[PDB]
Amino acid sequence: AGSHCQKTSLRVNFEDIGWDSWIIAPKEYEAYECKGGCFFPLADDVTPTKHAIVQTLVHLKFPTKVGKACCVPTKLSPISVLYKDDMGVPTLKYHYEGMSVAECGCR
Amino acid sequence: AGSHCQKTSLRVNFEDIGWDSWIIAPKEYEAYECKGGCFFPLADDVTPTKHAIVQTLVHLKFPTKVGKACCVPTKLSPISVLYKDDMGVPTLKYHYEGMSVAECGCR
Repeated sequence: AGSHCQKTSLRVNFEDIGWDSWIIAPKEYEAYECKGGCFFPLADDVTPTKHAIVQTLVHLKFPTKVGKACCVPTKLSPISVLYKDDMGVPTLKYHYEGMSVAECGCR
Repeated sequence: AGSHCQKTSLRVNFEDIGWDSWIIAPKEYEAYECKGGCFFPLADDVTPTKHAIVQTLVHLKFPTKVGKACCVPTKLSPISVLYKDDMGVPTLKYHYEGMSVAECGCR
């Protein structure tokens, strides 16, 4: 094998990130994260874009002058949050988009 | 201001990256790259996903245990390439997708 950009656990506490004046509930959620490398040889269990492949090759050849491809979320999922509105009313946002990692990849 | 994830020049030579047995022309192309940081405060000239914002906050708080959001291509464009087929014939691939950066963002 070789490199392994993959989804791993990341639990986030809203108070810790300064959002608790606005997000009442939940207190914490599973955001996940993408970690691991993008270097050859790759996983036959993912697909980078051609640009990521190109950049990976150039980085191997000229490491000081172009950076690596980066392991990032390529698809995200919503969560539900209970938030204080402007009239100060607790309101359910049923699908708060872009909150949790669904898929990771090299980009 | 603050962080600045942005598109910058990156010219790529196909021979240098080992592709010249397959790509006859062009010899080089403008792939571009995305460089710069994803840290607060952000550009009012881009939009990260909520997960990137969340991860940026957690990284600020707990830097040794979650990594930063990463500046990556968020949209790509094709180029035309002249390639040797299997019968060894030079053939135009008019839109070879995913080859050049169109837009960058923090993810």
